[PDB]
This record gives sequence, structure tokens and C-alpha cells, in this order.
Amino acid sequence: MAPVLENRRARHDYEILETYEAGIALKGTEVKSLRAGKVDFTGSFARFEDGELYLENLYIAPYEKGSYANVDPRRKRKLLLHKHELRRLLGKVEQKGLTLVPLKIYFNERGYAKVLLGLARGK
Repeated sequence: MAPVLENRRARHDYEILETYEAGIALKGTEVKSLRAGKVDFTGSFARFEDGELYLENLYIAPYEKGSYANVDPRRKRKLLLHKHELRRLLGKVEQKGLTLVPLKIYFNERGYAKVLLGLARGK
């Protein structure tokens, strides 16, 4: 029914310039919180270590309505990007006024989650 998180920022706010395809795996219960998780997709960021794609400004909230000093959700963070995918999509946002967000995170109990990056050029 509800897909783990959705790409609102680019389909809703911007046309995407550079993108990447990552595979984010889940733990066993990650699928209830992940498939039943709500993350803020947009105004989000991902970090490119030319080998790893870390969740950076993408917070995952499965159901922590009552947040405190720092409540951990479950996603944990650290999306996985084929490094060729991380440097190619992210290399375009570095221009000026561009962001990097895994607009769409799809998840499956097979440890297979699909992450789509959308680099939006605001200029």
C-alpha cells in the first residue's frame, strides 16, 4: 500500500538534473518500520564519499511522534550507492545551488530498497 517514503521535492518542486540508483538494505524489522516508516523527503541531503552514500539530512521517523533529546528511528542511515553512482549524480550538484536527495526510497524484506537521487539545479 504505502511505499516507504516518497520523492516529493523533485516531482513536486524541482526537475532533476543528475540522479543515482542506490540499494539500501533493511534489517528484519526494518521492513515494518521502513515499509511502515515516514521520512522527510525533500530539503534533504545525502553525502558522497565517492564509495558510500550516507543519509545526511534525511531523518527517518517510523512512529516517534513523541520525540525527545534524540530518538533513533530504525532506518539507521547510510544508504549504499555503487560508487560509480555516487560520484556521477553528486558531481553535478556541486555546481552551485543544487541539492542531493534520494527522492524515492523503496523497500522490500529481501534487503532490497531502491534509492533514487534527484539533483535539482535551482539556477
